[PDB]
Amino acid sequence: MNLVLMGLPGAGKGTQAEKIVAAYGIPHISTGDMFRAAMKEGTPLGLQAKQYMDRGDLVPDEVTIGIVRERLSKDDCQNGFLLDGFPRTVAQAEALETMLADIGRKLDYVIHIDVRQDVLMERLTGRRICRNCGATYHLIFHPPAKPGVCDKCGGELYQRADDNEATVANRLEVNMKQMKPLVDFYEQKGYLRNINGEQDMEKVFADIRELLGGLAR
Ligand SMILES: Nc1ncnc2c1ncn2[C@@H]1O[C@H](COP(=O)(O)OP(=O)(O)OP(=O)(O)OP(=O)(O)OP(=O)(O)OC[C@H]2O[C@@H](n3cnc4c(N)ncnc43)[C@H](O)[C@@H]2O)[C@@H](O)[C@H]1O
Ligand SMILES: [Zn+2]
Repeated sequence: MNLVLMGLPGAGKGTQAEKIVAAYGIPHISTGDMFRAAMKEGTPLGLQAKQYMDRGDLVPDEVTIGIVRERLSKDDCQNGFLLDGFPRTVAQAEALETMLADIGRKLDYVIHIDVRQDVLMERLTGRRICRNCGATYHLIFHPPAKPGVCDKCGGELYQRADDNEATVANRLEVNMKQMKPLVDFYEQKGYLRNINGEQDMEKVFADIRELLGGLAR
């Protein structure tokens, strides 16, 4: 099962991805996470990605396509995979068709999680993450028991560098311009499936699971 989760920042891609991989046992490939990992490690790519990420801009296509190509070549992707946040430009989608064909694979579904921009703004600015264990909370939608403290480990909660209002405004704009044309691109190939992301988390997951059940039918 080869899947793509696509959506504007804050739509709930990572949230749903965790639930999906836990049910199927397939790898979760997130370009955002890979870039953050390179940043922490201090590699040449992490230093380059940092500048774009901090501004809410997209990292150049050539660079992004390369790290994905390398990741998809591993044996752990033999039973399927879930691409989260890639592709997000037409150039990236065209490259993906080719990269997959090269390893003898074709996409099953491109799940587009749709949410209105005003809601997305709130989704991101209110997000708080645990500095210790990485658990995610939301000040409005799902707050911790005690303010500023992680329920899981007692760690400090903080706001991601790119989740401030100004950076979020730029992220939404560039992703809207680059990613939205992908809806049409994938509708044409028949891979696209829309999911209403303005529902409670379990309901969004149920809609996805229902969609995925059809692959086994
Ligand atoms: N392909 C690519 N090409 C070029 N550059 C690339 C690239 N990929 C990455 N990059 C670069 O890397 C940067 C970062 O990329 P990335 O980290 O991938 O940024 P993103 O796409 O903006 O996604 P987000 O993590 O911010 O949101 P999400 O939808 O996963 O949200 P979550 O599930 O936490 O949910 C958000 C919040 O809402 C809450 N929530 C989730 N679902 C619900 C729900 N149903 N109801 C209420 N609250 C909910 C969550 O708890 C949370 O607080 C990019 O800006 C770019 O610089
Ligand atoms: Zn924690």
